[PDB]
Amino acid sequence: KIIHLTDDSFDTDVLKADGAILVDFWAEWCGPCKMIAPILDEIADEYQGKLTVAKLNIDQNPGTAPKYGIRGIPTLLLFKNGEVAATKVGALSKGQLKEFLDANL
Amino acid sequence: MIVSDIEANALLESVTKFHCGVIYDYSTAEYVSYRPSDFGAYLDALEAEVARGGLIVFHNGHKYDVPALTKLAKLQLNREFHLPRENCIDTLVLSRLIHSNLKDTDMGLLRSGKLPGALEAWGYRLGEMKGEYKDDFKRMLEEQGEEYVDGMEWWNFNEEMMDYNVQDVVVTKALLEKLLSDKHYFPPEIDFTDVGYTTFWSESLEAVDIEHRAAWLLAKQERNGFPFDTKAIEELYVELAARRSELLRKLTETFGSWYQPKGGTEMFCHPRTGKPLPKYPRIKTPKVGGIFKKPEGREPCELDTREYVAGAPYTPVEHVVFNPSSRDHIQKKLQEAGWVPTKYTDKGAPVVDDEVLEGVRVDDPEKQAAIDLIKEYLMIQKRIGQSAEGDKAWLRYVAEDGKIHGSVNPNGAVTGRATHAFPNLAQIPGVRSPYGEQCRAAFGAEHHLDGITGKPWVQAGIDASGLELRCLAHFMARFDNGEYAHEILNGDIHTKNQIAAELPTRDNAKTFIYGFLYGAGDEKIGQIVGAGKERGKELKKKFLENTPAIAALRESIQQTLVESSQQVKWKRRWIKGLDGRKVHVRSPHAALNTLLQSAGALICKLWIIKTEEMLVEKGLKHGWDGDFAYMAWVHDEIQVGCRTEEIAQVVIETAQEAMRWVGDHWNFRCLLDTEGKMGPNWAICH
DNA sequence: CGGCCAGTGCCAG
DNA sequence: CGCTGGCACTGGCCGT
Ligand SMILES: Nc1ccn([C@H]2CC[C@@H](COP(=O)(O)OP(=O)(O)OP(=O)(O)O)O2)c(=O)n1
Ligand SMILES: [Mg+2]
Ligand SMILES: [Mg+2]
Ligand SMILES: [Mg+2]
Repeated sequence: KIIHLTDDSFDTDVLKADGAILVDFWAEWCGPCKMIAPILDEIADEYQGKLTVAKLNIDQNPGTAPKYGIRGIPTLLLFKNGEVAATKVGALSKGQLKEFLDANL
Repeated sequence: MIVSDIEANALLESVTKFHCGVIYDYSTAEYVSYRPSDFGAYLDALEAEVARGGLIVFHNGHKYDVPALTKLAKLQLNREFHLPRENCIDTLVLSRLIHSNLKDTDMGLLRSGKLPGALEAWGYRLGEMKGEYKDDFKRMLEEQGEEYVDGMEWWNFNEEMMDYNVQDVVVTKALLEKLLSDKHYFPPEIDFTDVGYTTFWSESLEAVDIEHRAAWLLAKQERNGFPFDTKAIEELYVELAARRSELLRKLTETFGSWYQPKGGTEMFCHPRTGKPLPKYPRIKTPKVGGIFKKPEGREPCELDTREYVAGAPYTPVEHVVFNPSSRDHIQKKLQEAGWVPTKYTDKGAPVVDDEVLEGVRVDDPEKQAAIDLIKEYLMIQKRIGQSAEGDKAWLRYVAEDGKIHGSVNPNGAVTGRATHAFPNLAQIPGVRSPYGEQCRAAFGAEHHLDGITGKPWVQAGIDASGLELRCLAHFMARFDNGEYAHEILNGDIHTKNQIAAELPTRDNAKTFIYGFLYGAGDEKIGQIVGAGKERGKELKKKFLENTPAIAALRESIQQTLVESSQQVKWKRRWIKGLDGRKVHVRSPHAALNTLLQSAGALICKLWIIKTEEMLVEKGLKHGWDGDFAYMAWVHDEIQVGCRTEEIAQVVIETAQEAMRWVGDHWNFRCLLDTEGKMGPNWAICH
């Protein structure tokens, strides 16, 4: 259910998505990133229908994050028609993420 | 004999006011202070000591006080004042001779904490007086509410300046007597604080006379400066900067940016077990933040636009762009390209010098090609840093007179060699290295227009031929009866070695021969000749056999200094120099180098002194308002500006005569020679 | 930020 | 065990 993005598919998979897309900017060496990973795997299942969860590894895809002034990871960007609708940085818990998604969806 | 010191309003280059001075006279045993209106009287007292055939002791007076007084006397009193060289003593010059194994702050120009080893106390004090005085001044002001400006402590005379002037002299007097108490340089039977100048120079060790003459000549050289082509270097800077920018563009295309953790304070701990994970990036758990903002009793709380949420940890990161100057960056990108670092440093970092770069091999042909762009980039930086952007860049040092007045510590190296700095004119890129011609041509007599006729001057470059090998020949003459000394002058020695050693360039043969002569290992020898350790061994034995007296010389030196040895037990830890001084030996394996480098340094030192003296007694005047001007002394070479070609021809011939004179002066067992070149600049004259 | 200061390398003789 | 030197850059660390 989770979309594995790349620098070259980011534009059409996210910016032209036409729908709600939660993008997770992460890295294999970040503690918090590993923490929230399993939470996203489930958030995708549940919210399937009104939201798409996508991940972008900033090491393998170094060109996208800079355009959003990424200052910390994991960075969670909720995209809405090619425009950031909301941003939250940190390993939020299951509930917290839900609170965030319900409040912006 | 008198001991003196002055306080003026600025460094030599722009001093315009004499603030005060102090004189301690040995015959009266009293101190006398001269304030600003006493300037004329102060000068009178100095000249009086000269009329008595006496001596004047300053600490760093050769480079500062003496020239400063001449300048100030002319400006303020419109008087001609010129203390004669033979009447002056410099405790800094003496300290550097006697305590040649110690460093010093060069009168406060170098931070004391950056220097290795210990520092002589009185000299340290004298060197810190300016900064120390500035502290007092600044404190007294902020103690009075007033603000401290730029460096106002030197704008006007005041009683605290007077007191420091007095302390400098008492300290200089103490330093002097401590140095004079050195039996090796000053015979115990003579009270050197109670003799005329002729007795002082003739009764003390030869080295004392040579050091004072060298310092007096070299201070003059500094004042002369080296005519510099500012325009050509600014243009070179543009060319180099353009190339740097283009290399950066290509390299940053090849090696893209990336993120690294930065600014993390908290330790990341396993959420399950809870154990600290020090290998994971530091994190940052925020305290402020939530989904919504504090309330709203059944009416949707306003969403918190906040980017964080208290409790949820994250890893702070910075975006970093590939920097070709960073060995770390280069290391990261190349290993990521499959490079397997072979050699590392004594700290766990992979070596990233030109040898390894040239040998790196990666599969991706683009990155494989970027390795050459990196080599170029680093070299370009070396040139830019030295010529324009570095703290000691030539462009930052050009004076208003269009010259660079590089500084010289006449006896800064333990062996008796001099050191150069601000900027170091003894490390200008060679004409055969990238951009060398442009760098070298920018330093030249042609860039100085005569003050009267406006015509450019000419340059005379003279360099001692195969200096240290002739020194070797000399010292091993007692073992081979002058065999090598005779063979050495059969055609050029370095060119001959080049051929036999089958080396590419004449310069490469020099780096080889001296690397070999001074203990390079089989491997190092290989590196120098661009081969392996096997080729290193071949050349080692091949040249040792040719002249087995080398081993004999090496053995005698060892038997003279060591009795056993890690850690060494010394019989005596110094070599007696050609002029009698003690030359501190740092290590048994560098002893031969100490012996030969010292001999060559003292020969060259007496050489530049004798050359100038011979020119003077021939009628030539030293200065831009005269016939010739020393512009630089780089170990065994002098570059001299000359008003005319004829004078250049005479300087070149005179330099040769003087060299032969030095050889005869010390009964050298190898004939000494020089090679001279006339031309407009340093690219042609060396 | 700008002095300090180790590490590393390279320039010359 | 090349040795004698100066100095530029990066990157860690700390205080106006
Ligand atoms: N890599 C080097 C080059 C030089 N030197 C020393 C010994 C000689 C002295 C002066 O250097 P050069 O003038 O370059 O050497 P030279 O033997 O005088 O050669 P030339 O005859 O060409 O001047 O510096 C050294 O120790 N290591
Ligand atoms: Mg003084
Ligand atoms: Mg030479
Ligand atoms: Mg030379």
